[PDB]
Amino acid sequence: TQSHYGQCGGIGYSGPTVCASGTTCQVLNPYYSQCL
Ligand SMILES: *O[C@H]1O[C@H](CO)[C@@H](O)[C@H](O)[C@@H]1O
Ligand SMILES: *O[C@H]1O[C@H](CO)[C@@H](O)[C@H](O)[C@@H]1O
Repeated sequence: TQSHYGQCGGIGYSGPTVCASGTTCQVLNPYYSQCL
């Protein structure tokens, strides 16, 4: 999983695709998505 405020889904993204065990993968823009 990702950390808090980290990335979980973007066009230029390769890190953890799931958000922190206390954070949620909420999409931002069609090129960026982060963990809250
Ligand atoms: O995925 C989330 O939890 C993991 C541990 O269970 C961490 O490795 C990760 O970075 C996230 O916080
Ligand atoms: O979650 C923490 O680690 C991530 C990298 O795996 C970062 O993107 C994030 O901002 C935190 O530093």
